[PDB]
Amino acid sequence: DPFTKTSLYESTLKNQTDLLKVTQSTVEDFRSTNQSFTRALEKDIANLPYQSLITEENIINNVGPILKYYRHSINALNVYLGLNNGKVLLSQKSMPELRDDLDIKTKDWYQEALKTNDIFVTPAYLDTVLKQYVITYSKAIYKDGKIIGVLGVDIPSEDLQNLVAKTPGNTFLFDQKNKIFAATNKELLNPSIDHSPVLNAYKLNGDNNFFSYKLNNEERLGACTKVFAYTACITESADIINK
Ligand SMILES: CCC[C@@H](C)[C@H](N)C(=O)O
Ligand SMILES: [Cl-]
Ligand SMILES: [Cl-]
Ligand code: NA
Ligand code: NA
Repeated sequence: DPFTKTSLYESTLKNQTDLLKVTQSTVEDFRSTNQSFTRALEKDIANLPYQSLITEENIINNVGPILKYYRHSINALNVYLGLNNGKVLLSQKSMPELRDDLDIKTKDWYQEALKTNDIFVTPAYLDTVLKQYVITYSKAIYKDGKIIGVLGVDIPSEDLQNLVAKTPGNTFLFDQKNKIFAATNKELLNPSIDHSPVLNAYKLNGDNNFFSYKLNNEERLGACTKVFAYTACITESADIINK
């Protein structure tokens, strides 16, 4: 009876929408926690007197400890300050030392921090030295208008993937390239799975707009929404409305 099917459809829409929100929140809160951390670090570095910031030895001795304590406080992989001479002061998981081999002026985290007055957030990428996938938060630090260097903080992208996977619902994230990035059902991360149906249904319907689509000639229901450069989706079987 249409009345019954409408009731089930309105219920499941609300539910699935709510769960999609949870996944959206997860991504937002991950980012903002890392941003706040980075901002606080910026502030403590810029607070130092110039004298502590204007020689490399002073950077080592005065900024290094700050990098280290901050790194430990959140269990970041790397926390670092890149200088215009190409050297980096690096605090890494497993005192901080100056490194001259990290080709920083070719790195987006460095370049892009100098082109915005905000924190820059990279797509996930393979960390040069630790060979883990990371998301980097970078920020050009200025003390009274004078550039000191570019701060970077590397957080394992697995941390976000794990958070998303724990969420209720069959929710998942695509990265900026529409490749699968995280999922509650680990099987979805098969790079051979085609997601065209879901992605085409999202493109037709827009953010947070519930839709029908087919899998193996069965009916499924879902929704997606943009969250920063990610696309977050939920889908379920339409058996809840049909049977
Ligand atoms: C070993 C620190 C690497 C940092 C500077 C950064 N993750 C990069 O790959 O450029
Ligand atoms: Cl993020
Ligand atoms: Cl952002
Ligand atoms: Na958080
Ligand atoms: Na991305």
